[PDB]
Amino acid sequence: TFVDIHAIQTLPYSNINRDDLGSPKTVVYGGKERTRVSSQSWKRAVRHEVEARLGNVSVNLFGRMLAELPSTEVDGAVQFAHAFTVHGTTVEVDFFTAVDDIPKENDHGSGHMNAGQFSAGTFYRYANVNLDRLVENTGDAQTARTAVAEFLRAFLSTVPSGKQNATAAMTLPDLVHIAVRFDRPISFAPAFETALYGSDGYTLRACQELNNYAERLREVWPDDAIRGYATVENKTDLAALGERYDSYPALIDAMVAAAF
Amino acid sequence: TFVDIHAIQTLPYSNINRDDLGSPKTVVYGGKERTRVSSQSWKRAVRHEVEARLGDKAVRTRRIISEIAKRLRERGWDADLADAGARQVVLSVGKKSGIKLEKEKDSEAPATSVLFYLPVPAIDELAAIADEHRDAVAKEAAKKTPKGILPADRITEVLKSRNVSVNLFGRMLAELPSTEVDGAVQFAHAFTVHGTTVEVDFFTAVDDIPKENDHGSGHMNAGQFSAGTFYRYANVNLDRLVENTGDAQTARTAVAEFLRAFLSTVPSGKQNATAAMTLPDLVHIAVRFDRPISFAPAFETALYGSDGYTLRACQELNNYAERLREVWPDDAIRGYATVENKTDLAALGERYDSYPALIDAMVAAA
Amino acid sequence: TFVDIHAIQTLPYSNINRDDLGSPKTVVYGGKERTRVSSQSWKRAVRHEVEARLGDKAVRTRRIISEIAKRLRERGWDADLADAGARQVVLSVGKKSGIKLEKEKDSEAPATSVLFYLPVPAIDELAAIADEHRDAVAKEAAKKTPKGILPADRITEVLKSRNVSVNLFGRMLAELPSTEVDGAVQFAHAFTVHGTTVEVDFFTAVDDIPKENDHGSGHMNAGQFSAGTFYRYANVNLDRLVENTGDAQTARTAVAEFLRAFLSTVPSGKQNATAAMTLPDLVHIAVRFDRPISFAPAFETALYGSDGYTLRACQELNNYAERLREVWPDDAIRGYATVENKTDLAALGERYDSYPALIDAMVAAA
Amino acid sequence: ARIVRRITLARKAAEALGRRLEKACKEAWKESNSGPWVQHGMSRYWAKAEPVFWNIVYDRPAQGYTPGMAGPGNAFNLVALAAYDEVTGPYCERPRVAKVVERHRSTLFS
Amino acid sequence: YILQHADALVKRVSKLIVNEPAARAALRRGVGLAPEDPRMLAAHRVVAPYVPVHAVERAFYAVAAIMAAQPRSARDRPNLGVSLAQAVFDKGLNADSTEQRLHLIARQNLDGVHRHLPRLVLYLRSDQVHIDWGILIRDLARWGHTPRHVAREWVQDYHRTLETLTRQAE
DNA sequence: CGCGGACGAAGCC
DNA sequence: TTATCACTGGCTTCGTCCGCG
Repeated sequence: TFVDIHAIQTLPYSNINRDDLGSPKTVVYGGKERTRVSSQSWKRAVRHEVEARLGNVSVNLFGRMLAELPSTEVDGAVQFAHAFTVHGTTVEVDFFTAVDDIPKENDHGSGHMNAGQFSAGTFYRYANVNLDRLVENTGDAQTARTAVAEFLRAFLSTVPSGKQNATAAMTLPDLVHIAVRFDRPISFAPAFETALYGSDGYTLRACQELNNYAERLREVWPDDAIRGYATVENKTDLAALGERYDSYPALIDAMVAAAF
Repeated sequence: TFVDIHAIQTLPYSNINRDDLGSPKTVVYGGKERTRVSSQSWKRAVRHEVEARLGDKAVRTRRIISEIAKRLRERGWDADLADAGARQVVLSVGKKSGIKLEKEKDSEAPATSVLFYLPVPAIDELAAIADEHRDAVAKEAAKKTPKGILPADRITEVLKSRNVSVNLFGRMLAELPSTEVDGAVQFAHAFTVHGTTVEVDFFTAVDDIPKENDHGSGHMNAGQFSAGTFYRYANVNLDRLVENTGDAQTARTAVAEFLRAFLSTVPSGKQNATAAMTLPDLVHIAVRFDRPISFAPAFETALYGSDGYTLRACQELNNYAERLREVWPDDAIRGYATVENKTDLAALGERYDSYPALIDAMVAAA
Repeated sequence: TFVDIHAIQTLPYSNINRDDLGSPKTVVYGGKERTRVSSQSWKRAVRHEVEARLGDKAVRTRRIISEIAKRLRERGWDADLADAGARQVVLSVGKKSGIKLEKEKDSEAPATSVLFYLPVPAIDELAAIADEHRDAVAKEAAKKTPKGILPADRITEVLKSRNVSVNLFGRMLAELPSTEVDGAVQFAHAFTVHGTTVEVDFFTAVDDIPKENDHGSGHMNAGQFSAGTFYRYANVNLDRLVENTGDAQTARTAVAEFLRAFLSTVPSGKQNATAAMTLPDLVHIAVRFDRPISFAPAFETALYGSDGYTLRACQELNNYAERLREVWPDDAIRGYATVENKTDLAALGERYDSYPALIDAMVAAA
Repeated sequence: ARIVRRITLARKAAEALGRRLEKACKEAWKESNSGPWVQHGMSRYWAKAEPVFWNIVYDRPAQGYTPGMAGPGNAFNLVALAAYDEVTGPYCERPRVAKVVERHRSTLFS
Repeated sequence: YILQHADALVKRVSKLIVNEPAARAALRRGVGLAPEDPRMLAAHRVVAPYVPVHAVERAFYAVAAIMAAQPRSARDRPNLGVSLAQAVFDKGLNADSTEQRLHLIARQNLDGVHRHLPRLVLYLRSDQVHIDWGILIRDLARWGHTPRHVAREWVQDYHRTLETLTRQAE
C-alpha cells in the first residue's frame, strides 16, 4: 500500500534554491530547460515542519536523522521527486545595486553593482510514502496515522526557505491529488514532458493536462486505487482524479482513513 | 504570529526602478511579461521612511573608516592620528589581521570590503573606544605594519547593537558572524496584475542658444517607461521580531510604523519627471497563525484587458481569498480597506474605514 | 510641506507634442491607449514662463564656449584670442584635463559633450574671470597642448549659481558634481481621461503656378492629430525648495508664480496650425504635510463616452478625493476652483472663486 | 606520420575552438547581463564531440568534414555551433541578449 | 497553411495595386489602424474575403495596407531581419539606429507591432529594399500565439545574416 | 584548578 | 556623462592557548 501525492504548486518570482552560482537549479526535460527545486531541499524543510509539529517516527518515515549516527535504518520509505516547472522557463536576471549611505563630493558611485538570477513558474511536485514498511517498522498503527496525516499536511504547507526575505514565495498548492495505490506508485511527470505553451497562464491548463494523463493511465491499468483531489478552482471538473473534496485537510483525512 | 499584508496599487507611466539600461524590470510570469518593482528598492524606501519617522537611523556604508576619522577629527585629534586610529578600529576585528580593505585611493581613507549596517550612535561609540586608547594608537602608527590594539570583545559588542531596521529587515556581516541578525520581514517583488509592454518615449533636450546645426538634423535619445496596477505582498514573522527587539511593546510600535510606512512610501524612480506618488487602491491585512500565504497565484493568469483593471483585480483577490479560506481552514484574523464601494468583498473579513484604523486594529489583534 | 496641484484641461485637436513620426505620444493605461503630453515638454513651457516672468533667465546649452567667445569679443578681444580664452574656461575644470568636447566644427567653437544649465549673468561673470587673466591666456594660446590657467575654485563657485528655474527643477552636470541641485518639483505626465484613437488628417499643399496634371493628381502626406481632456498633476516639495533658494520669501514668490505659470502655459507644439490655447476646467490645490497623493488611479478606468467627458471627469475626481480623505485621514489644507457650476464638489475642500485667488490663498497657507 | 598529423590537427582544432566557445558563452552571458551557459555548453559539446573525433581518426565520413584531407575541415565548428545554439536558444529571446549572444556566436565561425 | 492565403493576397493586391489607382488609394488610408475602425472599411472590398486568433485578420489587413502605401519608386525563404541586415550592409542605412528600432519592435504586443512596424518597413522599402511580404504576413499572424518567438526569429535572423554578410566580405 | 573549545603547524608557490 | 563591481566555507592530526567553570 503506497499513498502518493501530486501537487501543482506555483511560485512567483523567486530563487528558492540555487546552484553553486546564483542561478536556480534546472533540469533540461522535453527539450526545454525548466527550473527545479531539488528534492533534498524541499524534503529538509518538510522534515523541520513534521518534527516541529510532532514536538522514533522521524527516523522511520524519513531515512535517518542528519546529526545522529546510523541506527541500522538509513532508508525511509518516503520518495520525494524533484519538483520541476510545467513550462519552459528562461532564467530571469535581476540587476541590483547596494547603496552607499555616506556620500562624498561625487555623485552616485554606489556601494555594490551586481546581478542575481531568479525565476518563477508552476512546479509539478510529487512524493510517495510506503505505508507497509511504515507499519512494519513503527509498530502502532496510530503512530502511522499521525505520521502520514501530519506528514501529508506538512507536505502541502511547507515551502523551502531560500532567498525568501528578498522574495516572498510563500504559497499554497493549487491542485493536490492523493491516490492510495496498492499496485505501484506512479508519477504523472510525463504528462508535462511537452512543456505547455504560455501567454494565458498555466494553472487551469496544467490541471486539465494532468486530468488527461490520469484518464489514460487509468484506462491502461484499471485499478482499485482510492483517489481524491482538491483545487482552488471550482470552474472545471477533473473526473479522472477521483471525488472532489472542499478542502485539503478534509482530503488528507479521507485518505489516511482510506489507508486503514 | 505571521502578519501578512496584501495591496493593490496602480502607478501611471511610473518607471520607478530601472535595470542598467533604463527599462523597467520585468517578470515573464504566467507566460506573459509583467513589469515589476524589485523588492530591495521598495524595502529601502520603507526603511528610510520608518527610520525617518521613528528617529533612530541606521547606516549601511562601505566607508566606515572615513566617517570614524571625521568624528575623531572633531574630537580634537590631528588628521593623521584620526586616520590611523580609525584604521585601527577596523583592523582590530576579524579572524585574520583585519577586515579586508579596498585598494587605497589617493587622498581618502580606504573603503571596507563589505558593507556595514549599523546605527549612527554605534559609529560614535567606535570613535570613543578608539579615543580612550590614544597613546597605543599614537605609538603604533609609527610601526610599519600596525596591529589592532583596541579590545576585540568590546568592538564586537558594539557592532551587535541593533536598530529597529536591523531587527525588522536583518543584517549580514560575513567576517563577524556573531553580529548577523536574521530579518523578521519578507518583502515580495511587486509585479503587475496584467501584462504590460514597455512603452518607449522619444525625448529631446533643447539647446537654448539658436544654431542651424542645433535643430533640423539633430535627434535625441529615447527613454523607456511603463504603467500598471502592481500587486504587493509582505510578511512580518512576529515571534522572530519579538525575539530580535526583545520587548513586545517595541515590536508593536515597529510593526505598526512599518505597515503604515509600507503603504505610504513609493520608491522614487525618476519621480522628478513622472510624479508617480499614489496610494494603494486596496489593502488586506491578515494575522495568520499557521503560515503566511501570498495571493500571487490569483494573478498568475494575466488579465485580458480593454477595461479598467482595478475592479477586476480586487474582485479576483476577493474570490481567491474566499477559495483559500475554504480550502485551507484557519482562524486567522482577516481585514481590508478599499477605496471602491462597488463591492462588499465578503471574503476579506471585516472591513475597516481607513488604513491607519485597519493597521491599528490588526496589530492590536496580534 | 508638499503643495500638490491637480487639474483637468481639455484640448481640441491639439497634437501638442509629437513622436519622431508626428503621432501624439500614447500610454496604454488601464488597458486602453490614451494620448499624453510628456512631462518634460510641458515642464519646459512652465519654466519658460516662470523664467520669463520672474526676470531670471536660465540657459541650457552645449555650446557655452561659443557664447563666452561672443562676450569676450565684445569686450575687445580678438576672435582667435577669444576662442582660446573660452577654451581655457572650459579646459580649466574637471578632474581630468578638461570638460569633454565633441569634435570641433570648422569656423565655430566646439560644442561641449554635456549640456550646461546656468543663468545668463553667470555666463557674464565667467567672461569676466577669463578677462582678468588676459596675459596668461596670451602666453598660453601659443603652446601646442594648452593647459588650463584660470582658478578651478572660482569657476566652480560661479557654476554653482542657481536660477529660480534651477532652484525649482534642479540641474545635473556629471562632470561637476559640486553643481548638481536636486529638483524641488515633480511634474507628472498629463494623459487623457478617456481613450482616444489617433485621427489621421490628410493634408495637401497647393502648388500656386498652375500645372494641368498636378491638379488632377493632387497627392500629399497625411499628418495625425488627437483631442481630449487631459489630467495634470504636480508636486512642490517645499522644504527642499527652501533649501535651494535659502530664503523662505523667495520660495513664496517662486511657488506662487510657478503655480500660476502651471495653469497659464501650454507647450505650443504645432499651434500655428491648431490654436489649442485653453485654461483648465478644474483646479484642485492641496497642501499635504505627510505626503503628496496623485489622483491618477481615479481615471484608470477610461470613461465610456458618447456624452461630454468634462462633467463626468470632474465628478469622478470629486468622488475619488472624497474616498481618499476617508481612507487616508489627514489635515492637508485642500481647495479648488472650477468653471462648471453643475456641482458643488464638496470633497475638494473650500471653493475659491478664481485661480489667482486660490493660488494666493494656498501659497500664503503654506 | 600523416595519420598522426591528422590526429594532432584534429585534437588541436577541437579543444581550441571548444575553449573559444567557453570564452564566448561566458562573456556573452556577462555582456548580456552587463554564467550558467558554460557548464551545459561544455557538457553537450564534449559529449557530442568525442564521436565526431573518433570518426575523423578512422577517416570515416563526418558531416562538415571531408574524408582523407590533411586540413581539419572545421567539423568541430559545426559541432560547437550546434551545442551553442542548443544551450543559448531560449535566451536569444529578448532583443538585447540576442544581440550579444549572436555577436559572440559569430566568432565560432572561424 | 496561412502562407497560402497570404500568397493569394500578395499576388492579388500587388497586382490589384499597380493596376489600380482608386483601390490603391482606398486601401492605403488604413495603415496602422484597427480593422474595426471605419476609416479602413473601404479596404475590406479588396482584402476582407481572404482572412482565413483574431490577431490574424489584423495581420492581413495591416500588411496589405502598409504594403500598398509605398511610393511608386519601390513598386517593381528570407525573413524581415535578413532583409534589414542586407539593407544595412548594401544600401548603407544606419546600423546602430535600425538596431534600436528592431529591439523596440521585438518587445511589442500584437497591437504594438502594427503601430511601430510601419515606419521601419515603409522606410525600408524606401530606397528599394527587398521585402518578402508573405513571410511578414505570417509573422504578423504569429503574434497571436507566439509573439516572443517571432520576435526572437526576426532579431536573430538580422544579427546572424549581418555577421555572415560581414564575414563573407573577407 | 580543571575542562573545554578554538586555532595553528605544514604541504605550497 | 560618471561612479560604483563583497565576504565566507565545505583539506589532513594533534597540541596549545584561551575562556570557562
